[PDB]
Amino acid sequence: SMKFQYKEDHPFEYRKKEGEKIRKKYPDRVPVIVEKAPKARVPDLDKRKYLVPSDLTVGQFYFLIRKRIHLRPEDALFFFVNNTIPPTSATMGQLYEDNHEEDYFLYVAYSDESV
Amino acid sequence: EDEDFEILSL
Repeated sequence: SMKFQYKEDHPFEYRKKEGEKIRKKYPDRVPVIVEKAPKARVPDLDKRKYLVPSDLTVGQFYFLIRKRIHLRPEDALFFFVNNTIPPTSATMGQLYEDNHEEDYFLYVAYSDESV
Repeated sequence: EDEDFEILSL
């Protein structure tokens, strides 16, 4: 029951129209909404909505987020999707297939704590 | 950045 602002700020039917449009316009990409888990002691990620190549790996996405938020490299970083932590070698396309919500978006939280 | 979604590559 993690809140995401894009969900908090728009009704379902608006989101689903928008996810379906973008999936129609970019069939080899997936739309992903990323937010820091609340009260995780890591920097916030300012840009929250991404259109990502389906073949991009979780680990590649980690590396992009780490750079953007200036995470020190001793610090850990984990994705949460529906309370699970995906394998670093999973693709974002597979993560989307397995977890996208009914508005056709994938919602990803992150923290430097896995537990 | 199409429709406020940041387009990533790779």
